[PDB]
Amino acid sequence: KLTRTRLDRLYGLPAADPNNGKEYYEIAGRFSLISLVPSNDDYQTPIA
Amino acid sequence: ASLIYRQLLTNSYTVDLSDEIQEIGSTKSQNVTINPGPFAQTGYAPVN
Repeated sequence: KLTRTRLDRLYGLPAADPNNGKEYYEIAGRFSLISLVPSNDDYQTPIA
Repeated sequence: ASLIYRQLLTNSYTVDLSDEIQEIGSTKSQNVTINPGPFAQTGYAPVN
């Protein structure tokens, strides 16, 4: 709600002050990372 | 006159040295481990 305005039913966070002077939002959550690594397991090495 | 055969039999230790005398003249190299057995496939995920 914006005081002294003619438009009704406004939504969305503002570019005015998205932080309210307060601090960063903190989120604790997990993340999975499935990837095709290049890695020579044990080979290509002297057999001695 | 049979001394030559008893000789060739007898003094057959030194030969050993000579062989490595070849080796000290010889080049030497090693060959890294090879990875045997079949290998699994991997295509591509549904690409959109």
